[PDB]
Amino acid sequence: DVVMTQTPLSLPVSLGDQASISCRSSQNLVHSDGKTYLHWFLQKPGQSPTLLIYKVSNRFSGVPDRFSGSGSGTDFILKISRVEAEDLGVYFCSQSTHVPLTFGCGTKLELK
Amino acid sequence: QLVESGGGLVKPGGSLKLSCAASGFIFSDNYMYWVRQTPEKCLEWVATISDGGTYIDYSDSVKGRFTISRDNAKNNLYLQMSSLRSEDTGMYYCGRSPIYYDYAPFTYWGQGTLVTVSA
Repeated sequence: DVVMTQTPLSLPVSLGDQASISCRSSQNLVHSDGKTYLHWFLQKPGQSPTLLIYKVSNRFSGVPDRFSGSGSGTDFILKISRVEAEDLGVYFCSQSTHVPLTFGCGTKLELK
Repeated sequence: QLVESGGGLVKPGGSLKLSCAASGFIFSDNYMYWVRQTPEKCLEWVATISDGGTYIDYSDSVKGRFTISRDNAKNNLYLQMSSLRSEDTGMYYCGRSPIYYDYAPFTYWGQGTLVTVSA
């Protein structure tokens, strides 16, 4: 299948910091239909995952603009503008261009 | 509103049937999913069923052993699990994605139900 790689594993940050999470795919995620089915989910401490950004750069309803996704082919990146306590949790990248649908193992954003 | 139930501790080779009750949305216009998070925190897609149950798909490691259905007792999604391996331990969540819009699979998630295959 398609292996999703996230770096780093743990990311200590201070409130107000700027940050970027990288996600690399083992295969090109551009679907034959011309769409890139790369997504980002946030799992706050003790919660269930939540859709953050869909199809590389589209923010889901209720998602602040401090979140921006970019990337293409196999390299993608999530940028957080001004880290706030509510951003703490585990970020996972996910692809649905290929079956099986696969996920990365997450990046833990920690208050340093 | 998605609530999963049915999870527990079983032994390898066991069977378990998970349930996900829906509420607050139309159900018949949502693809349903089962996703599990391993003790390592990794997320693994388990299965998918379209609105109407006309199409279903599973992860290979699960094919034949697991069985998904959105039967109707009252807005329910099911996952019958058999031949349980230790590799199946994790928190199972059901999730959904609206049919009319194109966002991301598993647009919404439930609270989770843990299943531990051991001893």
